[PDB]
Amino acid sequence: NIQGITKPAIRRLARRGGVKRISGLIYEETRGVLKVFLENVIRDAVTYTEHAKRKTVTAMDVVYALKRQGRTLYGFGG
Amino acid sequence: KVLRDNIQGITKPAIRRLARRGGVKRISGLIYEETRGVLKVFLENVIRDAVTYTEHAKRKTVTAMDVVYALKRQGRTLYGFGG
Amino acid sequence: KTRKESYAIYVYKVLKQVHPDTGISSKAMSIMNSFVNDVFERIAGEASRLAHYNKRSTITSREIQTAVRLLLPGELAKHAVSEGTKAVTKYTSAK
Amino acid sequence: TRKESYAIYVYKVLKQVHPDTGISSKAMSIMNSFVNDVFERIAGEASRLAHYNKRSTITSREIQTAVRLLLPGELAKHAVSEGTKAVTKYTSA
Amino acid sequence: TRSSRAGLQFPVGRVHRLLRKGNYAERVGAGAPVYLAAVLEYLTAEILELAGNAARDNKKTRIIPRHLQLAVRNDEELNKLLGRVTIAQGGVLPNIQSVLLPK
Amino acid sequence: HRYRPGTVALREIRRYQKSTELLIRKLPFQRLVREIAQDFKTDLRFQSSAVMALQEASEAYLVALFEDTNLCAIHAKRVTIMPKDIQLARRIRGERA
Amino acid sequence: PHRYRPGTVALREIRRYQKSTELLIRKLPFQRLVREIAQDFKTDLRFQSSAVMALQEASEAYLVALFEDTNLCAIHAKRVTIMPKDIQLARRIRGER
Amino acid sequence: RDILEHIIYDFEDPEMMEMVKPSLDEAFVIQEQNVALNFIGSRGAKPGVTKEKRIKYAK
DNA sequence: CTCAATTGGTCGTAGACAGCTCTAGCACCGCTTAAACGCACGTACGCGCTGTCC
DNA sequence: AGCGCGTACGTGCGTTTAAGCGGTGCTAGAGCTGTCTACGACCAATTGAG
Repeated sequence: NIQGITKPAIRRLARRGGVKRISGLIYEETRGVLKVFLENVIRDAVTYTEHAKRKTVTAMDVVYALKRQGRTLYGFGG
Repeated sequence: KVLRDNIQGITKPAIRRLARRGGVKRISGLIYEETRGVLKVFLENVIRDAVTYTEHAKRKTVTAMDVVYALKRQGRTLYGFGG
Repeated sequence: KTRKESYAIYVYKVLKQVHPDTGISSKAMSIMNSFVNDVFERIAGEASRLAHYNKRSTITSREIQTAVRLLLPGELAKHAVSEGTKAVTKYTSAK
Repeated sequence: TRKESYAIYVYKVLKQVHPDTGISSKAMSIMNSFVNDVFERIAGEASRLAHYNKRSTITSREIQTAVRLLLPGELAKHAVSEGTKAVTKYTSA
Repeated sequence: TRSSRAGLQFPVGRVHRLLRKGNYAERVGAGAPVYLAAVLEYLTAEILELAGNAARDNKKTRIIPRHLQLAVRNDEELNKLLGRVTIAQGGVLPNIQSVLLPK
Repeated sequence: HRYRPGTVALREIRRYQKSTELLIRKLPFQRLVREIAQDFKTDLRFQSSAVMALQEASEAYLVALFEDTNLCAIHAKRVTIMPKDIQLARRIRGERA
Repeated sequence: PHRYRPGTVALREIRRYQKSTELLIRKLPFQRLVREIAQDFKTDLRFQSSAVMALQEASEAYLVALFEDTNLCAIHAKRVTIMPKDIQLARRIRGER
Repeated sequence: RDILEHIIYDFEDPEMMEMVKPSLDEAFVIQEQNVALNFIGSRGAKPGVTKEKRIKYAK
């Protein structure tokens, strides 16, 4: 799964990030950091979901998790 | 009494001591000026907030509480003074 | 069925007041609704804390004022203060 | 003038933890600040949780999930064990 | 209507409702929701203006999240207000650093 | 002919800062999400919108991280960003301890 | 005579101040500065000495943290210590202005 | 023009002028004598590490 | 199409708000000397590169 | 990135400053308390905006 974040996808992102030249070691680092990130975000989201007694993680759960993380996202309801 | 140039009360050795607690071994002579700059901007922000709280309180005294609230609003929560 | 409320219509009205030309995509409309809710949150939260700091029960227009002056950048706060004072004076000119 | 402080409670705690150890005035102060801080953070999070669930009666469950959100996982686990133990005792009382 | 009474588009009534229900305080003085609605309409006007101007710059009949992101990040004050905010489909500003470009 | 190595890179940066659509393939991200969440709770469901929101936040976070890292590299006077750059970046952000 | 080699005393100093916790800025200068800046916002404001000391504690801890980040920026090519470019970098990574 | 005055004794001949031009286009990146000596010193059979020794060798 | 916004009215109390003081924050002198300044000095680490590696 | 270059800023020292103490005066407005009612909450009856 994790390797589903393909080398080209990470290149594309870093290019959006303005990275001109990339050490190949950046790919596994990016995967690790993204994993950690998701971990935290999803844990918070599920913790809202668990509190709501839901099985479905909703977009609001993700928004509220990000709002906690200091990552406030507009686009899915406030 | 008009107050001016008190930025210079941040003496080079003071900034040095701070850089020491900060773990800086060797300090560019340029840092001292930029450091005064950064400190000024920071104080500006915290003071602006504390003043705004005093204005809402209609108080003419800036209290420790107002500074604490300013710092918490700044996201830099300070313990030791209340709040 | 679920009659989920939003500021949509007011965002469109204000857009047509600034730009009668063009419209707004539903995605951008959702982003505007989000932004509205966020700013409302931040301001009401600030005013709440200002009240508690003064032990006051009532969030007045003045609490909102000082909250806006703390929260927004100085120029943006300035203009927002102008707008709020104008609006409150207009409201109090009607009944 | 009737300034509430956690001084006595924190004392009691410390007498559990290191009765031979005193807390300085300023250290106590800081602990008071910390206690108030974490109180406000947890309660505010519980409030937002309550809003999200349209629940106007913050229960122990809202505090529990708030604590799981705020505290890092091991500290959270311990805090949960303590909270549920205390609620259990209070329920039995 | 009250927004009428104040010249506002934003719903003074619903802002008052949300301030009451949001437990922001025991009581919310009737001047507070008027003022807040006015601020929430000066904001939003600010950004929708900038986004419509960007749409003209980008030659578009509709504001799309690109235009909002552009407006927010180009205006230094909105970027101060929204520096900890991310926007769906917004992308990022053109950013290439001087040592990356060729001489 | 041959484009001198690094000349398409800037072109691609220009494209991908022009573009705004999401850059990770949707299903592989979604599956990574479902995997990570399974570790926390079994038999979970995701709204498609919730997955897209996660992907938005993740990508925009990563873009900002890459930006910062790039700046670290430039401070290294390096064109090539490296793991040590990401480490320094996050460290200054205080993400990693 | 006797002379410590360069940075020997500096290391001894760092050890010293990381052992201690007092205020490193001289108080009264700081207080005057605060008064000056506040005067720009509003004339005739009285400052509780405690409120001053609080601003000082905050300023010192903030600048010390900043110096920490700056010295972390030193790291590449076994480069040593701190220059204003480093400060600017660290601040921008924080997202400070 | 101080060069070519040594190589084309009358500029009135276009043919040698237009013939020598491409050697100038090989060198126009260099004007001062000092970078020229750095160039030659760097082609030395025993090039000195420091630039100055390379100049002195080429000198 | 409909229930959230709306109004005139009462209630009763939040907080206006005015007085009252005395906290502690304002100035102020003035002596001590830690710390600031400034100057010398030098050596080490900030500048440089082309060696060289992919 | 090894190694050269070199002058920046560290260690020192001698002089100058004014930070600090602290001792003393003053005062104003922080905060307290007491009086009133403007006000926002609740309400029933009303309307049409979303």
